[PDB]
Amino acid sequence: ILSSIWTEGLLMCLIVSALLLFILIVALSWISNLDITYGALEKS
Amino acid sequence: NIYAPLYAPFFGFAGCAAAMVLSCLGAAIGTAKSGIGIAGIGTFKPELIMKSLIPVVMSGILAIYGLVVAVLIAGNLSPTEDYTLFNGFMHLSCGLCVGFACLSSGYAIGMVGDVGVRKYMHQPRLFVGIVLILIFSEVLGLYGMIVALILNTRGS
Amino acid sequence: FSHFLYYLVLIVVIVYGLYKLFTGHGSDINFGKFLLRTSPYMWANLGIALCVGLSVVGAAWGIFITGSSMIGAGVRAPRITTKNLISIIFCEVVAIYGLIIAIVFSSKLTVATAENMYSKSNLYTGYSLFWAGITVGASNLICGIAVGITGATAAISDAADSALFVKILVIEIFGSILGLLGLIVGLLMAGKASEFQ
Amino acid sequence: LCPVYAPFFGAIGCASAIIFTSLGAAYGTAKSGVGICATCVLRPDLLFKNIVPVIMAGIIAIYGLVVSVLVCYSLGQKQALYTGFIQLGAGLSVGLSGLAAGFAIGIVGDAGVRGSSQQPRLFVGMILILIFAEVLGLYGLIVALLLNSRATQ
Amino acid sequence: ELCPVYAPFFGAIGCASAIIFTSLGAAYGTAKSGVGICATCVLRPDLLFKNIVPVIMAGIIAIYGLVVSVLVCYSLGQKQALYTGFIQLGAGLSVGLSGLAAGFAIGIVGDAGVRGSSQQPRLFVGMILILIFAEVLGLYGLIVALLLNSRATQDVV
Amino acid sequence: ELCPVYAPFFGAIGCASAIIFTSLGAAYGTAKSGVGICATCVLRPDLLFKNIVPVIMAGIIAIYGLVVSVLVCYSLGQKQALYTGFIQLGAGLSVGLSGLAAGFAIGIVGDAGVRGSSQQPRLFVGMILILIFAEVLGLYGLIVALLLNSRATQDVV
Amino acid sequence: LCPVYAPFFGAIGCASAIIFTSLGAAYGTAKSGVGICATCVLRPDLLFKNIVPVIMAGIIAIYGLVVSVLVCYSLGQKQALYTGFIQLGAGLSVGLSGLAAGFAIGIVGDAGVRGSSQQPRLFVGMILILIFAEVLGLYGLIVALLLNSRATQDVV
Amino acid sequence: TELCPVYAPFFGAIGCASAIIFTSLGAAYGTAKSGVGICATCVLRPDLLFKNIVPVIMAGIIAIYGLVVSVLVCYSLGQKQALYTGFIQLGAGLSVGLSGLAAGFAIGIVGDAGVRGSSQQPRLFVGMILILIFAEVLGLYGLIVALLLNSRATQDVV
Amino acid sequence: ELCPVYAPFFGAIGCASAIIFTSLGAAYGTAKSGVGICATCVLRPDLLFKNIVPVIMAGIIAIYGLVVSVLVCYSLGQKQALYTGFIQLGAGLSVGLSGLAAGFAIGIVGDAGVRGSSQQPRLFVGMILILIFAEVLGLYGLIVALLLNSRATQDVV
Amino acid sequence: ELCPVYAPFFGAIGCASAIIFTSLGAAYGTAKSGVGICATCVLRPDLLFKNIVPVIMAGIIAIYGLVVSVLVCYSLGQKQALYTGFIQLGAGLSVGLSGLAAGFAIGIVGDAGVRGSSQQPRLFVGMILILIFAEVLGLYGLIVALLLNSRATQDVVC
Amino acid sequence: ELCPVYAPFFGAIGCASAIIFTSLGAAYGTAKSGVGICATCVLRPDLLFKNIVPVIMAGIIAIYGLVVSVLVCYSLGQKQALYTGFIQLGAGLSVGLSGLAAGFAIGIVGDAGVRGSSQQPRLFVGMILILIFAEVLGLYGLIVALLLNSRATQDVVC
Amino acid sequence: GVYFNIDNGFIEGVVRGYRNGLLSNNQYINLTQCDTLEDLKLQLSSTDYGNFLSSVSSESLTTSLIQEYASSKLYHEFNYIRDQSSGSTRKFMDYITYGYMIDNVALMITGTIHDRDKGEILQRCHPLGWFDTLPTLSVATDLESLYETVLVDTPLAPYFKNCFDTAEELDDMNIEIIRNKLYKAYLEDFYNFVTEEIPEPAKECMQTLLGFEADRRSINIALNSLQSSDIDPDLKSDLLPNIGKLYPLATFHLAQAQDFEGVRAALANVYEYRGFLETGNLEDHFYQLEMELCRDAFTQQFAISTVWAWMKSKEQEVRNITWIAECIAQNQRERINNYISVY
Amino acid sequence: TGSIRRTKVDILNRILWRLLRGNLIFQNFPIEVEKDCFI
Repeated sequence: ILSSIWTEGLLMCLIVSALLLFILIVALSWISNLDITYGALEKS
Repeated sequence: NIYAPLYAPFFGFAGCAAAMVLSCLGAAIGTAKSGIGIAGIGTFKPELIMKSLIPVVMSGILAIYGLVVAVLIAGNLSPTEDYTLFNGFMHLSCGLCVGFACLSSGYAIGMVGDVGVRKYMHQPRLFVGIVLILIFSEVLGLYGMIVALILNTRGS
Repeated sequence: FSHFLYYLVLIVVIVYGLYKLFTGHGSDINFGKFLLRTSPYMWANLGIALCVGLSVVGAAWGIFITGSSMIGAGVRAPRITTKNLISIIFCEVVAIYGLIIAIVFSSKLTVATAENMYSKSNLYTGYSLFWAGITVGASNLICGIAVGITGATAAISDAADSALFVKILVIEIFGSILGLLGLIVGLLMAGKASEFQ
Repeated sequence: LCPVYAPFFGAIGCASAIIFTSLGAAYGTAKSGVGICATCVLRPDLLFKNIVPVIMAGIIAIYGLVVSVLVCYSLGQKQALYTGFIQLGAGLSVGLSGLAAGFAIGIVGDAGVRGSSQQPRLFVGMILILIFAEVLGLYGLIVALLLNSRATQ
Repeated sequence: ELCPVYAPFFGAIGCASAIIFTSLGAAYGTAKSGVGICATCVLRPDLLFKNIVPVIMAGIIAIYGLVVSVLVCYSLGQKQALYTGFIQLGAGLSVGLSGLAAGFAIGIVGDAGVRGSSQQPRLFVGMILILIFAEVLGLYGLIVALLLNSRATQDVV
Repeated sequence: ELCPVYAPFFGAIGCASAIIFTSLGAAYGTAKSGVGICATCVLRPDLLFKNIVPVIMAGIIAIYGLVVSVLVCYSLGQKQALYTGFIQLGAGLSVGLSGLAAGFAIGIVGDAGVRGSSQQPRLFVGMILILIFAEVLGLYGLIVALLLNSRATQDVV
Repeated sequence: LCPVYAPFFGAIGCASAIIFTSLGAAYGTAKSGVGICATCVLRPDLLFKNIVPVIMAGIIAIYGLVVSVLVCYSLGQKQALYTGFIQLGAGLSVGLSGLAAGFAIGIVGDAGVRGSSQQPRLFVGMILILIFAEVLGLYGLIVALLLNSRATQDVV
Repeated sequence: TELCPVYAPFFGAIGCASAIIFTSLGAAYGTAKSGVGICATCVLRPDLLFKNIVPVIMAGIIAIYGLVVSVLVCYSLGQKQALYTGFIQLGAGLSVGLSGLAAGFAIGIVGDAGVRGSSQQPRLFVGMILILIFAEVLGLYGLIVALLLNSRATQDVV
Repeated sequence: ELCPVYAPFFGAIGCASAIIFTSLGAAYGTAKSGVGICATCVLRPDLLFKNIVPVIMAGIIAIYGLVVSVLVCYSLGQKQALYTGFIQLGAGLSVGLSGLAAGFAIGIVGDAGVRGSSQQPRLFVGMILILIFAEVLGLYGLIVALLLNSRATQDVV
Repeated sequence: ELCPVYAPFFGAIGCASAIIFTSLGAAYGTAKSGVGICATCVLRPDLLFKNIVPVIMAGIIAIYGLVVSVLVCYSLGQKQALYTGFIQLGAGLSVGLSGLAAGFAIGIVGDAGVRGSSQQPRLFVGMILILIFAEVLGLYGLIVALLLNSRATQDVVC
Repeated sequence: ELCPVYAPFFGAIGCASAIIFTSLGAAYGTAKSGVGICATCVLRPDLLFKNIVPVIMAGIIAIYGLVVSVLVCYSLGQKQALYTGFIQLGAGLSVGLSGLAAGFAIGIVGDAGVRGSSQQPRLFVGMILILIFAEVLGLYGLIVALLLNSRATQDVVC
Repeated sequence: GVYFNIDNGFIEGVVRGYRNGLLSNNQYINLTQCDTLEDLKLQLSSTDYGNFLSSVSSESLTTSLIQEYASSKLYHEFNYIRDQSSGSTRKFMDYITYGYMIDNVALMITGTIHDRDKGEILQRCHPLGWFDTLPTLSVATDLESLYETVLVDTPLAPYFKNCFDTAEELDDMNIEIIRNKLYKAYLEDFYNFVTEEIPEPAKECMQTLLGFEADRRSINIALNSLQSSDIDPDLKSDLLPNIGKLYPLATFHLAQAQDFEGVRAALANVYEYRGFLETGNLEDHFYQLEMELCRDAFTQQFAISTVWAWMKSKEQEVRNITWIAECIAQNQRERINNYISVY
Repeated sequence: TGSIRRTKVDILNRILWRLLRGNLIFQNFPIEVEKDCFI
């Protein structure tokens, strides 16, 4: 057996849910860096 | 067989992937960063562009360096033959020592051959020194390919 | 804060490895048994999905790099906005590379019998499809970004002078060698891999 | 052969197939809607022809919705790891592809609707660029709908 | 084995995250597009009651989270299957992390739109049209979570 | 097995979390919008007790966290079920990490609303209405956690 | 049921009750002191009127001290794991909420004493906002006291 | 044994180390940041030099608070000591250290801002001392918490 | 069991860490004070051997590590107790991470005092008086580790 | 038990590291110095071949890595001792992470040296001497790894 | 048990570290002070062989690392005590991570000294004086590592 | 160049398009062959200036109206590029206009000492350096009541850190000191902004373009202090910026430069500024070196320094067109080829 | 009593409050380019 706590199925759920959470953190850091061009909305 | 376990092709296909991905990463840095400097002098003296395509060609050779060792690792991988863990560790190491070799050589060619091409529009006598520094920065991947070929022939 | 987590995970890995090694149980951190006992369908499906995912995240990367500068450079010189679309095309072909490799890989994806499930060949064709999906998706990623950068420079040098696009299309050719080389290597890696049996 | 943790991968694939696709569609709607709102304060008659990038970003989210619905009709308590990881792959494919295609449509769309108000010949240019970025979601949808057909065989 | 003891953990996380991340999305949509209302209704306060539509369409995302949180909460149990917990985790994330995206889009489009609608009054219809495409993202996440939650306890053992 | 020894850990950390993240969101809503009161009531000191509304609506979030941290606490106990601990952790997170978002959306709206309602008196009702839409997020987290905490000890063996 | 590693959580709950409330009180004292020492150079008569944010910061550390003393006098070697978990929760409840109360008191106190020298009527508004900022730590005190009242209630 | 394992003095040595380490970090910040203000406001006003050293004395008291608890945890370490003893010695060490660290941050920031502006207004000298007292009772509280944890380290241990 | 095989690991890490972090602190205290000296006496080089006091007081807290990393080194055996390794690690950290703080304080006060002591001649007494309080930090760490190391092999078995 | 099956992993990554980090340092030393060569030989064309000595000096680092990696490669075996893998890992790190250091030093010295040597002709000898002091670091790493690699397979057994 | 199979790992990464972390501090002391020589001797090239003393004193600590790496290398064996591996790791870290500090100090002091010794020639004897204190920090680590390495195989058994 | 075109894709390609409208050497020779300002207008109408003087019609056309409208379309193109900017780019565009805000402050508070009318001292102000409280600098005379009333809410407020108001209100001698000191603090802050947040290809070629501004301002302060200033070097060293290539060794010798040779021997030790003070027009040397530093900032592609390199080159283009139109209107043609063209 | 553009009412309030330290009762009433009154 691989382990009793860190079994064959838990340890490859925590790789899938680490890859997906990595893609999520990257995509949320893309959307967090999204700013509005305010000079093209004002009168000045 | 205790010397040839069934997880050994993991480290051989990892050697294939490290030999291809990092070498084409180095080749892409070397062609993109240098194409920035070649296209930057596109208006100022356009006649020096077709002479300055050498750091793009020498960057593209770094992908051939990874292609050769990726073919030679993938030719030693079959599901019917026995495949030792020694062979898998050796293919991991020979892909890993050519991938970062071509990556560093591509970073060096990209940083040299755009500054050189970008200063070459002022001084037309730079070209021999530019080609010389590109040869010294392109043998960096040839060293890693030599180590990878010797290591492939040793590990099989 | 991310450097704090990078240091904390490193400290926890070193403390766990040295605790497991000092107490005579250091072979319990067993990466080989992890590779032997995880399902080959994880590696196969993950390789297929990351192949077609990372080809597209490089294709779409290059498309906006040489699209936004094409539209910016086309404001004064609008006679580039159709001729220079081959720079979109050269960074778009790295997605059809990953697509036609992902379908060829998914042809090797059948139901294996449970009595021969963690066999030599079934585990081989999980490893091969995993790394041959990685080496195609990452190569098409890097090729799409490089062709996008060398097309963004070409879209502005085209609007500068018309005779420069022919000279800087060659750099896009040498940049688009890379995705085709990844296309070759990912077919050679999963060339001897059989189906799941 | 069919463990107890096997519908985790299918449920998280059904999750990610709409999560990553809606993140990409939200970036493609928001960033290209900033360009619509910035463009149409000085030339407001281009408002309903500049609306194409947010429509294409919506088509991306429809492509992700299709995969999420078609994965959640094949989930069961006692499915194999084969079905679970093939639903995971069908989720990851359309997730990364819709995310990439939505980022590309967002970054191309605001630049296109800004160049279209200065030069009228750039409308056909931005449409022909955005059509290449639209079908990348189709390129992940193909792998998702092919891995769906191999779910229970 | 089919109904373990740690199985309500994923169900409780799915009940929590559906309201947590939609409250984050609705909070960003209220916040970013309410800064624009408070900045552009110091000069033209007559259109204060029509700039409120980004805030309302942001607050619909929290109701999308609330519905799925109630429907996951009234399916939790001590001896539920691990399948039920996985489906409730997926239905919680499918509403939460999609309504977070919808709320980001509503906040960005609303702040960019209520600032441009005071200079050009014809941009209001375009703002409403873009915000409908931004709100159907959270609506699609609601559809995915309802189709999961109908599948949650159907043929469980 | 069904009620293990580590079972009140999740309940105690949920009882902690429901006031920790709630007070953090309410502290952002108090500080960020108190900056605006201390900046605009130098020019207009007659509007101190009128612009105090976002600080009070930030405090109502902390009251929502207090009334769940005092209901999880009396449902705690040694040798309680692991299901009860998971439900209390979920009800802790549903109040705390959504009142965090509601406090962000109250503070960063209320500061701009206090900056704006000293110039335009008609913007004050719009400020209150956007702050009601920002405070109903924490109210939704309260509703989800009360409906969740009602099922913590309901027919649990 | 009452293991050996059980007072670890109680010791961390006794530490974290004073550690994070002292961090919050230290942020409040630092921000308010920078405010006072920059607003009382020109207006020294209202120096002792502006020390109220620093007092409101110190009451947060007193709130942490009370919970840490009450958790300290309920520790033991052979105590339950439930008692350790409740003491950890009661330490974190007062600590990470007094940290937030200290952040709010520091920001509000700095912004209020820098503008209360210009407008004398802003003092009764600053006191009113700091009451709402100090009730944020009073809430964590109430949660910590109600937890610690049940740490040893029905314990075997 | 079980109540007193072999790895039990690890937590005691970490509690003896941390109590002086983090108070030395806090006292060092309170000395350096508030000594920049002394060395900057003495080139024009050198007559107030022996009175502007209040925020370095009040910061060096934090290091004495760490030293006392480090000595008292050091003289309670044993090879066959309880695991409860090591746990609450770690607790006492963290209670002094991570609170004296915060007290040192507050003393450094307040003392820098106070000796920077006390050369301009002479009536701010009685104000910055009254703020540094509230900044130094933060470490005095951690001293009290660790002296109450250290009175229970070997009290009813078996 | 009381003297395991892995017991000299903590003693060797303590013997290294006693001199490693004091060398880092002394390096910072020498580096910033040397920049301050070499930038303050290109105009007044008469204060060269007068301003050497921060470099000396930063070099003393490395001798503080050199003392304890010899006294820990001469108590390292193959068959030593784990209690001895724990105390030697605590002593190495107690000198090291305190002399690092003392070196930070000496390095900041040193250049801040030698760049200002070229203007005011009687800031030198104040600089020494602050550097004494910055160097007794490393002295306190030395006292703590010398009291630890006198107990690492007192009543061990 | 003493020559395990996973034992050539350490020798393999030691053979890899002596190319990876050494080529990374040599690439830094060629790139950052070639920027200075191409930036100063615009107006000083006759000094174009005197300035290659930083780039050659950095290429000798990669030759140092090449030699040690080949000499490790010709001692990898299937039935290899774990001591031998540990020694080859140490010898690979000792060349790689020291040639990286020498490459950093040559890359930062050499561009400043070719920028100052175009302005002052007597600074060339000083540049060459500082580059010798910078290359001798990678020479020290090669000396350590050649003395270390010679001890792999001396008294190995089983 | 007392001399396990993984015991030469710590000795190998102590032989490796004593040149890695030493040479990447010597490289900082060479590069950061060599950009201060090449930028100063464009106007005062007669001081070229006098300002190069920071580069020499940065090269001396790499020899300090080389000696300890050779002495740790020639005490490695296949069957050595784990105490010997721990002592050799401690000696390698004591040289490397303190010669790194000495190299940082020499690098920061040396360019500040050579840029200032050309305006005032009486600052050279102050640069040497500060630089001896900056350079003895690696000699202290060499003393600690030699006193460790003399204790490595003294009374080892099994 | 991998993350550039997210927010700066459209911005660069239009500025790169604006670069192609820079007049080449042949388009300057075709302007020096003109005989009338009307012929020069019609020659500019074939370039990318086309029909910018269309509302003039040959009668009110002077050589100052050309400099007005040719710079006005520069300013409107800069405003169009700035309106499409967001994030760090928009902040970089604001930091460019701060240096024009400083010149408009120093031009507005000299029009009140001389009691010239407020409506005519503002048409001479720079349009890019406009802040909303710029006309309200005509309310007070001393520095403290112009800072604490007007210049606190301006973004020029952190730059009043060393301006010591000794309760002397204002002559013409200390407004130049305040101007130089504001520009000194501004050059410090904008160099730290470029070093901090601007990415790496647009960092090294912008630090040189900004250190050149600092070196030129240092030489101009240290050389204009000979004739119309009698100041101490300890008070003169607060006017010289410390970011440039010239600071740590040569601005010290420019601070105690009491004679012209004290400047010339100080600038003989620096390598790229030696020979400027020997022969020729010094202002032409600085403008030529400015254009040679702006030319090789277009040769690096994915850089936001192309905006600076575009607007300084377009300002030099407007200066060259103004010099040519001044030559062909006053009938002096001995130095008509004194323009500066690197494009 | 006078007229003013509405975008300058707050900056005129702030400049008059910084000129006259307090010492004013400033109102505004919107005139119904947009403008505004002030007392």
